[PDB]
Amino acid sequence: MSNLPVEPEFEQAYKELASTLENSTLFQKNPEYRKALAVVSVPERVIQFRVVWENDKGEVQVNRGFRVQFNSALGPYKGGLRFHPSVNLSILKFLGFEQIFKNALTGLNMGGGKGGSDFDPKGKSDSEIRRFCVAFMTELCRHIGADTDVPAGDIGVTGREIGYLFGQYRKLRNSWEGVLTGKGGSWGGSLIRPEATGYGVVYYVEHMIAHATNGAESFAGKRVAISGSGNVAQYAALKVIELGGRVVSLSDSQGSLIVKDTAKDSFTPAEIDAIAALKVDRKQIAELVTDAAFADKFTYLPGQRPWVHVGAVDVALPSATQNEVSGEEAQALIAAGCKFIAEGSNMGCTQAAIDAFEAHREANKGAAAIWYAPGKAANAGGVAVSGLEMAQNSARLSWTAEEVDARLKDIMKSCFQNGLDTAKEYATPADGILPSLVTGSNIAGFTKVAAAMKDQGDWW
Amino acid sequence: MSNLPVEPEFEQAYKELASTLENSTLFQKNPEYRKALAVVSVPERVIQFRVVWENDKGEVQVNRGFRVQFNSALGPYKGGLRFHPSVNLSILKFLGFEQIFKNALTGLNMGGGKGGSDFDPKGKSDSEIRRFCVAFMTELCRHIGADTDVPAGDIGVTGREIGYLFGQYRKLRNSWEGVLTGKGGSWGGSLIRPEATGYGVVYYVEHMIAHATNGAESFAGKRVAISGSGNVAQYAALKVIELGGRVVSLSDSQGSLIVKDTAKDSFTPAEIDAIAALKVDRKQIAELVTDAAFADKFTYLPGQRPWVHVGAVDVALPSATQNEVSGEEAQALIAAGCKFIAEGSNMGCTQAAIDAFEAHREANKGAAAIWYAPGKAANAGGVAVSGLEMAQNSARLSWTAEEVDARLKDIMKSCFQNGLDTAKEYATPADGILPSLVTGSNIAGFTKVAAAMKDQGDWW
Amino acid sequence: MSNLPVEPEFEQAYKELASTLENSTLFQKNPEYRKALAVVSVPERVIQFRVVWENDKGEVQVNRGFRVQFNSALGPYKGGLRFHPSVNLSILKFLGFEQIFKNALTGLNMGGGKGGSDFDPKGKSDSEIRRFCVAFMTELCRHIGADTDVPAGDIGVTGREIGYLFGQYRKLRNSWEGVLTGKGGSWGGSLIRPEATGYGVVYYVEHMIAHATNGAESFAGKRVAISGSGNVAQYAALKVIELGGRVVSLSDSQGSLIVKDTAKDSFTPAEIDAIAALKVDRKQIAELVTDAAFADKFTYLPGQRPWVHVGAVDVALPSATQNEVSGEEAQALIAAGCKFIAEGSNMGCTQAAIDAFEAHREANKGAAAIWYAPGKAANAGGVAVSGLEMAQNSARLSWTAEEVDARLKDIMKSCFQNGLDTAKEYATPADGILPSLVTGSNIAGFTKVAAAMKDQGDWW
Amino acid sequence: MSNLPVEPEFEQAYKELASTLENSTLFQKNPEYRKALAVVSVPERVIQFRVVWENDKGEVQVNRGFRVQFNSALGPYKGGLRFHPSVNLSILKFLGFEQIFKNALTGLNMGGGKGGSDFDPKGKSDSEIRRFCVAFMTELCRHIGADTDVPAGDIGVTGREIGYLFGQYRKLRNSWEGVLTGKGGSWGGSLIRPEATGYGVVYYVEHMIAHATNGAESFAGKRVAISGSGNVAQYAALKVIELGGRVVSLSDSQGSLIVKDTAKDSFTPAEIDAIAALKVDRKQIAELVTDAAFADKFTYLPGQRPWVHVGAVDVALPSATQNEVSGEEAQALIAAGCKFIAEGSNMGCTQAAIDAFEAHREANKGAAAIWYAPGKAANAGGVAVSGLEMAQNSARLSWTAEEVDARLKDIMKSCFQNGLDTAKEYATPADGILPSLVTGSNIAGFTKVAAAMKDQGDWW
Repeated sequence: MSNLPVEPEFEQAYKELASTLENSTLFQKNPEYRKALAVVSVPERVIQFRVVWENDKGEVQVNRGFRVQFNSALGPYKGGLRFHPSVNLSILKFLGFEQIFKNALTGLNMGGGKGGSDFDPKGKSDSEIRRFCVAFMTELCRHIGADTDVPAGDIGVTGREIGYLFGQYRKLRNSWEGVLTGKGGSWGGSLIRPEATGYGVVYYVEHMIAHATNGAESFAGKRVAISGSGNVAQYAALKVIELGGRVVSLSDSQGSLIVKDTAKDSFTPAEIDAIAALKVDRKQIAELVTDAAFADKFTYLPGQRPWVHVGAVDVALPSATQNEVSGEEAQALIAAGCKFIAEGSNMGCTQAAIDAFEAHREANKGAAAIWYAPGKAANAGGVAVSGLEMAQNSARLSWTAEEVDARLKDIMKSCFQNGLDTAKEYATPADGILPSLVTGSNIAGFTKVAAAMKDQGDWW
Repeated sequence: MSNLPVEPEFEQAYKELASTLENSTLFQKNPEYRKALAVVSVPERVIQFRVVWENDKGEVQVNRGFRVQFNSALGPYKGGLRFHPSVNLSILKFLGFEQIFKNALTGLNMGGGKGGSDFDPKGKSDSEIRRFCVAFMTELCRHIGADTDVPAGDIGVTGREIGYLFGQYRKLRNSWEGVLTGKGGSWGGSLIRPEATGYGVVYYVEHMIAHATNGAESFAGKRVAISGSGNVAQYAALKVIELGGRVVSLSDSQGSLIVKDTAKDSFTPAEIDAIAALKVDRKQIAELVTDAAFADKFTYLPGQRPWVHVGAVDVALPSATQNEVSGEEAQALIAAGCKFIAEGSNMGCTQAAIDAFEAHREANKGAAAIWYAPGKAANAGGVAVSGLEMAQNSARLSWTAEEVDARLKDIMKSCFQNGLDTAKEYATPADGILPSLVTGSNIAGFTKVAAAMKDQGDWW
Repeated sequence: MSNLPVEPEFEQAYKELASTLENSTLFQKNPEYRKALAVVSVPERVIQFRVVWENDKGEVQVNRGFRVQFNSALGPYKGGLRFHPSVNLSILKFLGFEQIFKNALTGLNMGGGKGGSDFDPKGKSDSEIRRFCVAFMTELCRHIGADTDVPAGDIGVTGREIGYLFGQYRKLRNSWEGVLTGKGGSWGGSLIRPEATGYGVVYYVEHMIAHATNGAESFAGKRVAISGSGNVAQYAALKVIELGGRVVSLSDSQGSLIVKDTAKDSFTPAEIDAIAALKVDRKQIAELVTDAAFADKFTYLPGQRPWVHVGAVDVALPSATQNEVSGEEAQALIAAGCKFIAEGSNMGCTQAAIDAFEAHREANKGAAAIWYAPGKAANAGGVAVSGLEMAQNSARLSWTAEEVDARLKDIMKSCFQNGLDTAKEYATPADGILPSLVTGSNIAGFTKVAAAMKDQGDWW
Repeated sequence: MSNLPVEPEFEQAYKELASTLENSTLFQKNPEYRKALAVVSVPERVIQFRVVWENDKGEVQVNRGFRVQFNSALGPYKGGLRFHPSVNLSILKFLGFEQIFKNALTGLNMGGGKGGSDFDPKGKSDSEIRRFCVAFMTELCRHIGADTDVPAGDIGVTGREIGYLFGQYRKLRNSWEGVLTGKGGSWGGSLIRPEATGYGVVYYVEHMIAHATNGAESFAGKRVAISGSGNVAQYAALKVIELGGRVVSLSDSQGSLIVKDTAKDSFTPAEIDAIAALKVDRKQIAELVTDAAFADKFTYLPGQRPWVHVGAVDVALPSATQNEVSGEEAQALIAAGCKFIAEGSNMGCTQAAIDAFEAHREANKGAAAIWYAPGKAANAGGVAVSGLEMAQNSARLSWTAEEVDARLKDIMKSCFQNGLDTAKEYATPADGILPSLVTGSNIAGFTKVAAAMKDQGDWW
């Protein structure tokens, strides 16, 4: 086994999934699925190519491009593209593995997969981005198609990158098919989709707190621990503020925007839009918080996570990146008086932190228990709108806003019902104790994907 | 002409169609279409390949696979797959020839064609079926495409076979297109279709009896001579019994399930479901009828068709296979007091039997005439739902049950009107005598297909 | 098994081969190969399409086109095209089955297969042939390629047909590859091939008589029973007379050109060229016998095969078609005193005739035994030249005549040695009795093709 | 950023090449090439797929398959396939990187690359190997083409594996092309394929001993410490014995085979054939020692390398594995009085061992001076013959033994001439201090491949 490379993130995801699948009743009823666990983990195809482009000064730059087509039991490969200098095979493997069950759990077509490169859009001109995208799509075009691969956007691939990539794909394939997602008016995309990711994340945040109180309490007198900046965080803030939700955290990556007067003062939507605009301009908070209005609205404590100075937060909502909540930070969250760890990223909670949360929740019988929130259960939404975008791209027509948001908010609800009805009593007995949601979602996705693979002859 | 091979079933079908087209006012008005009759009868492409698979004991097995793409004037080739040890080129040619006008008559745009193999799923393990499907799909996938060929199911190809075939096609083509019909939740199919065969069959059975009485008499106080033990019999029974439809026949293949008390006692739906379950378990009516409830409900007379012991049947519904009603059995039907020969399969009535039925009907002026019922004039619901399944496969979305059964029951009705309005006075003078249906249906299909071929330049 | 169609010629060939392989030491040593006999007899692909063309009067004509890709264990599919009104699937199946072992025995890197149509070039204008070729090439070009199918010429497909077919293939494929054989200066073909049809025939005729006498007697004082007219029969005749070869038979199909003075008078080569020219002009041997220069040479007896009036022929050379030597005619040959039945066609000897020849040869111990000559053991000269033509088409260059006829006559000799050495004591004990040639040839082909299929994983 | 994974063997290869290119005159003259070093080191396409096959007991087995297409500057990607339960991305990357300059140095028009899986052919039946090959070729066909990818054989992929893979490729693509290397004589003939590489290392050693001693030493009366069993080691032994040398080592993974009488004792060619026969069955050489002839001539050394126990040995040829010559073993070779260390595999010597060998190379001017010979410099010829098969596959022909042997002789001679021509220009030879050979080889390959990439626009 030592011959196989070690991928820490992917390995941790597999360990978590195996642990949750083991302590369950689906395994005992159908032991065959254990053999399925052998075939899900191996990606169906992993492609790693070399991208050679020309920078502004006229020099040759060489980067690596990855496309991890993990599983296509349920539909065509559907995953994003991440242009981040930290991208390698482990990260994309883990993200695609999560994507398979994210697309299965929320009752969609489309399979898993994830693409990207170690390209860094930071500090690059427009021409440099254009040249890299043109070179990247040449190497990638051989492996994507309207039914083969539909790459999407992620951290790094904004509207501009997706535009360049579509232009080159149309150049050298002479096709004009619905092969990428994230387009718009001048590429023939769909509404909501460019802002779907934040849409979906905030949808799941509000839904997760509503089900956290079981609908017995809106955000009245509730402090929210939003994380991140720019996209996702902006929409989360603007739809959390609506129900009197006291916003007390928008730590982008190092600078924590925590209100000095945690009791009364809260953020305003125009301020959040300014924050998003500043993040668009590739800048830290800095001049944002140093402005007089922002200076009097919230205090700045850079270099520490908001978990140190939560100011008795009501809901913990980490949404920056993976492993954004450490063990000591998780214990600080628990002691502060939080019963809802509504993490809004992929593996944003440290494995030790998740273990501590589970132990405390099973040791906190009653409404005053820390309810967990696994990443793949939340977020989504963007994937659904990307699916709708490809669906209307197939139809050679553009759906209206009412039609699109009626397709959504009517789907994903049946999918929530499916997830909760699968997690009715199977696994995590919850005999008087709060149930587990990781054990509510892992099996809820795994059963469907394993069924799909078994019914096609993938594993027997 | 002796150089051309002799196909008995295909030749019989061609003789029947030519005879009905000859005695028509379409022929005399447009003699050109005679030469069209030369071009329809030649299939556009017939592919016969060799399938080499490995059985359970580790031996090599060699079978033959056929794909008869007959005609695509109206749309892509659309036809089922039949895995039956009696399959050869004649059977598939005849079935595809019927399929062309079945798809033309009922307003569907898809073309004709039919596939299959001499494989026998009886007595084969799951692994044997899987292996054969994988080999078959390789050899066949060379010649199919989402717009080229969309194979469907038939006698032999259940959900499992279609699942295996789709899995292999997705393997070696890297596509995931809507290239086969008969999928479901774990392959991305459609609703209604898994029950479409029985759905459409019983729809047409009730339609044909309703048109038989012209709405004057529902199934109240009527004995129905259902045949077979497939969906064609199952749903037929379930939705004939609703209108007081006394059931007096469920002969699977040799064992006639005829009620001992033909006057009062009838079948029950739970018993029909039990028969379904045991047929799924690859068992005949044996061990069903022997049960006490089934013993007191109906008597068993194996080795004879139910026509000898109809018990004064009201409507005869032969639905087992081709040539299930012989001349003497047809005369027994006529003598018993049946005025509705409702053959619910393809070529289920023997040519001589059909001639006798027509001769008697033209000599039985009045409501007491034996009204005919050709196969392609019915049994189109399954085809319609398969078309809808392909249509929603193209759209990258899943229709609801209400949407699908609103598309149906609204189509096929305009198509029935089209057929009857085409056969209003065209041939068959019917001056006080009951008109013929085989004739009217033949012209109603042939005119549209010949028009399409003339308009595309196939024959001039 | 009755579901399988009955092919007379193919079944006869399969029976002959099975009987030959049964009475051998190969079966007993390796019983595994018996199961190989199940997989060879099923063609890998059989395609039958519909060809719709326009005749001179402006009417639509519909014909059938066949392409039987039988086996490709050894190389790409390599078979001819036959445009003859008697062409169906049985004939092409049998011809392709023979072709597989004809290409295996002669040490060639080419597979089997055979194509054709029921088109009749007789009585057709140039334009009619052109139009049919264009339509046929469209439908066929869907399923051929340089490494997929290389159709060749046969009875019906002259240089003109092959020219038209190449032109259309280059039109709609935009390729110009070596996809057909039988081209020339204006299509980029090869030398030797324009006369290869007669080249190979006469090569194998002279070689077979030389082996018949074992080199102990040239054609001095020998009467030859050549069959046919022109081309194959012509070039056969030209290099038989050279060794004082007395020619006493050039029966085209019904009119036997047998010399009145069988003792002294013989044919001349300008006369045979005239015969070939007249056959090119689509004229039988009628006016040719009327001329005094030909009238004083041979007597005309239409309606009988030349076996009735052999005039004590020395060597029998039936080369017209299949089953050209019947049982009674074979016994006439035996009574006349022929010890060399050198049939130069495929299945030219009737099964009963073959049995009688074998019985007499095993009952005629000594040099005065009727030595057999199977078709695939004969011919094969043109096959090699077509292979060389494809080989130099791959090389993008043209070989000289010396180069081509040095490649040949140096190959086919090692191949004859292979064929005879593989039949060295491999059954047919021949302990003082003349050995059998059908046995040797059949085993020598079958072992190589079965080895190739076993080594590629076709049968295990 | 350490986002790049760890590829230890690839790291050693790249470090060695960079160190060689630094300490030279190539970089100082042309500093441009420093960017070529960055561009060449990225594999340019890496495919990793998942292979799912059914074993003998009927269970699902999942493995990983790799294709590393490093460079196609000089020709289509050309590398082997290695089925061995230790194959991962690092191993195949390193092997492909070596192969690029191995194909560049010896004047070949093919590129780099390497494929394989962690399949373990040992302990599997024929059926299990067949099934795995079929699944592997199904998953691999999309990335394989005659002008795209021509995989070859290596440790694991014998004649049978190649046969199965070709057979599956032929039915999937419906094309017979020379896309794989190692095929049988009948189908894609391969002459002098096994024999090529074995004599190459001894040729290199004989040329170097001729040059080094100013023609004062020859291979007569020398001891050879060749290692490994089969292929290269066998033919190395045969060549040493044939010339007049004495073989004193045929060690393998488990133990060693040292002649008891080191002065006069060798291994007979019949004994070597027995070794080959037993190694075909994958059994250990230990039992081979237990044979009476071997028991009275050789002493087994289980779990120990022979190069410290043979004692005074003239020539060391560790052709078994990579990194099988340790630092302490290198100094043992120093003490043993070895004069020329040559590798039968890539990266035969440990980095420390290579350093010690090169440091001690400069001393002992004239004879002695154990002199490093990397794998690329010696191991060749077999790759050349593989290329020749591609040529023979392109021409649709089959070359004779004399032709292919003459081409191989010319190719090896040109390779040696060009390798030794660019010797002193970029490497420092001091004054009679035994100039380095690894440096010469590295520069001679890198200059040509960098030139090709610069001329095609890959790096500027």
